[PDB]
Amino acid sequence: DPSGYNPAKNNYHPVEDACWKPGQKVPYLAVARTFEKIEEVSARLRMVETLSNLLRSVVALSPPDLLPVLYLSLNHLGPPQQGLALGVGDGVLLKAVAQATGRQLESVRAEAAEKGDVGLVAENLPPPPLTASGVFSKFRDIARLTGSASTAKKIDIIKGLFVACRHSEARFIARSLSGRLRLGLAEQSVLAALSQAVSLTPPGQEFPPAMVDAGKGKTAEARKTWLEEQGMILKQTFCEVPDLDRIIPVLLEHGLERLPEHCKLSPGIPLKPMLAHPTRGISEVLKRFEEAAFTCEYKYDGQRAQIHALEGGEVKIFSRNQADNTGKYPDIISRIPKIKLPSVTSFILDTEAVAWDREKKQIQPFQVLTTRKRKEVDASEIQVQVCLYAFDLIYLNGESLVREPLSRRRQLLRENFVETEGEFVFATSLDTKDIEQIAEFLEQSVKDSCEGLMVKTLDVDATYEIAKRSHNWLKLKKDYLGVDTLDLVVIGAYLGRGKRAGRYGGFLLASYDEDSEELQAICKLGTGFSDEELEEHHQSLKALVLPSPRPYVRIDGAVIPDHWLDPSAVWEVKCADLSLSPIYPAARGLVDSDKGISLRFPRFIRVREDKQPEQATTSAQVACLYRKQSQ
DNA sequence: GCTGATGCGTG
DNA sequence: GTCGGAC
DNA sequence: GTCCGACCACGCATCAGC
Repeated sequence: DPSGYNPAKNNYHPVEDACWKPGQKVPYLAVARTFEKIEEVSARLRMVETLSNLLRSVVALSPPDLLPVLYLSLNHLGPPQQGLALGVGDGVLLKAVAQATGRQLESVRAEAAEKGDVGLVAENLPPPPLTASGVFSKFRDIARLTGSASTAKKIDIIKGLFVACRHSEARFIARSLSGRLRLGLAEQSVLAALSQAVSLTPPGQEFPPAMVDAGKGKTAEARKTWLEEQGMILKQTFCEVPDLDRIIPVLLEHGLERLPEHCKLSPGIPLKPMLAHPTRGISEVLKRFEEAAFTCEYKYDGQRAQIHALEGGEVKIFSRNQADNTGKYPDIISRIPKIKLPSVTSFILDTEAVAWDREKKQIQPFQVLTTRKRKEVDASEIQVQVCLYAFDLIYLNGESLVREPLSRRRQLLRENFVETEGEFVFATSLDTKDIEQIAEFLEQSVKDSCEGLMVKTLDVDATYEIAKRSHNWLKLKKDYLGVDTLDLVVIGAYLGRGKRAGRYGGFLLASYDEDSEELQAICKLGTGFSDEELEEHHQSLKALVLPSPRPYVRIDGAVIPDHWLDPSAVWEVKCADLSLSPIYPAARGLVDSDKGISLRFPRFIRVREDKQPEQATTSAQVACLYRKQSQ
């Protein structure tokens, strides 16, 4: 009986403690019971072992079901470059639930709003039981439905799943479709559970499997270092080929030990890019990179593009999340020969695409780049020009450059590539350790329309290895310094979801329009406060609940706050930039004729108890802050 | 054919 | 993206 | 420090209802 399946028992036997026969399809309730045990604990070490127990039973009994179970656990549909997306949201999901329970959509919509979890409403004649691969095929079938009346087709599949659901199957299918599994376990823990599973229970054994638990004849210290060494092999190879459709086949057959010899970095597949960590200032940069030679480069405000050119001329462009953006940039595919030297037969660039004005010969804000069509095969109809800015090289002429230091990759990029000014240029850099020089570079960055400075080491720990440290690069932006702040008034709250059910999740802020004597909604706020401050906010603003909004509050199309608050609390909010808002009324008409101003990356700092709603940041001040920026 | 609502995907 | 929490 | 999931603004692309 799969209802009693407990993949969290001590001395879990992969074969006996299972809930399906060998050769049979993995039941979804097995996966559902595993998710339940994962969300009932809080330690990742406990989550990983619980998931690996299921993975061991799968690899030992039903090998072909390994990929669906992994993708179901990851709440994904396939490789990122495929681009499959459910297209199902809350409304479609709630509507599909309402058809399964016969309740009015308002009753189902009110339940999920107060509970913060749609899966609870879904769980609150018998078809055959749901299978793991069968449910995964239904998810992919939903994602392929396009064209008119496709939504009604999606609802029938979702309705069909909820009819064949048993116990917690309705809660997790609803959470999966909602894109909010709330599992506490994601890509890092999934890979750890997979490496532990195939090392404890090796794949490819004739049933009954001869080996099930290789940690038996080894001390706990050896078992720990053995699992962590094996897990690192899976990490780095997945960081070079983040594609389970290509790793799991090789792994199930050639083993994890020989995996790197086959799943290898080649031009054409998107690899995991290098990320950055925020630093409070140059003092933190010299402290973290002490006795280490680092280089400073501008942090361009745009879209990271990973250009692959295979041996043969085929050029492919991927985003930072391995999403295929070839058709989005036909202007880059023609520019390829004008950048590479004749000695360049295959390469992988790490560039930052930014909007470029062909007339003024200057950079344009990130908002102008987002106005670019994503399926614009018409190369002549491109209106917003883009200038590339390479800052790293990972592949060159059939060779992988991951194990090389950044100083070596810099010399190879700066030599085999030419700067066609206005179209391709090396990122502005400066190699120094003087605080005065780094300060002028960061100030010139904001002067040259940039977000700040990137700090990367040149030799020590300067490898492009994600599995080692995923944030070896350092982020030095102006809003981190100090050097934003805006003092805004709260006008309403929003109900919380997930880890915020029963509390306040989002808040609606407003500035003061002196010439109109009205509060104008400026942005929303949902981060920067601690759980203790959130309780103080939910307690202080408790007595200020209003049934209807005040007549001097103007939110325009902003999401109507679920709780209209009396205007009496002033908060200090920090942002990265002032944006021209197509949705908010703050300072509308002061800069643009019909667009207000909102905040980019808002965050909470402190509650200004000294100030009162009249003594807040004016929309005129907000308009001046936006104009003072280097547009 | 249009439009508002919305899903997705960045950053 | 920015942020805090739990480990 | 790591991993995860709360949360933000905003653009294109899509589709039900008209």
